[PDB]
Amino acid sequence: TPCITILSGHFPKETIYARKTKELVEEYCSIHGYNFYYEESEPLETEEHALHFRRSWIIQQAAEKFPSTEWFLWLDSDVYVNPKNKNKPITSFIDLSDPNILYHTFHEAPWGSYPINTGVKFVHKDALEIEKIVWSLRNEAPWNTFPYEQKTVYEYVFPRIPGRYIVHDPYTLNCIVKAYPEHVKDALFVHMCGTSRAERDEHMEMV
Ligand SMILES: O=c1ccn([C@@H]2O[C@H](COP(=O)(O)OP(=O)(O)O)[C@@H](O)[C@H]2O)c(=O)[nH]1
Ligand SMILES: [Mn+2]
Repeated sequence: TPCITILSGHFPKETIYARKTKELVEEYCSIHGYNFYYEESEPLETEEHALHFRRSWIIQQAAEKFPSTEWFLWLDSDVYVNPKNKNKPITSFIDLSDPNILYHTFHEAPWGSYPINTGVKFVHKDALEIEKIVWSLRNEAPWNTFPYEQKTVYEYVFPRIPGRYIVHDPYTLNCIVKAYPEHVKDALFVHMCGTSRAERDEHMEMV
């Protein structure tokens, strides 16, 4: 059972729904003994592409706070822990036993517009330096175009690490609410992907 550090972050901080997912994630980490890293630093770069790339920088903050981590888990600020599954461990939903694997990722077919969705991303500690390269690419075309870091993992990173990544079904660990409404109830991680700040606020009030 590996050492897991869950990390997240959101600019601006005082956004309501981001505070609400954070607490559900913090509670989740305390139940299972996972480390929780939440970025508190305001970003030097506030442009959309830069905020989307920021996860590649926060993982390094997480790495320095929690050096013993085996797997870093990025969850978007609009991803929360399903309260019905909050007492279930991540290792009940995914097999993290193949030592050759650097990334566990998730697809969003047939409803999504990209082959992977990096709103929930598992990064092995040995891929830390790769993530540093992903961050260093934030201002270069084409990687500074939508969909940014997600495109950079799929189109830059994955071709350079053949056989060292896995794309899983998203049903329990990256369950997009609008696309898989029927799975939401048995998901661990539920993603309010591609909705507005007010829409996400309202949804989190309901949870
Ligand atoms: O206004 C924003 C939007 C983006 N993000 C960061 O970028 C990630 C992805 O944003 P979002 O979930 O809105 O993208 P989507 O899933 O909707 O494509 C979030 O976890 C945030 O850390 C942010 O800090 N502020
Ligand atoms: Mn998201």
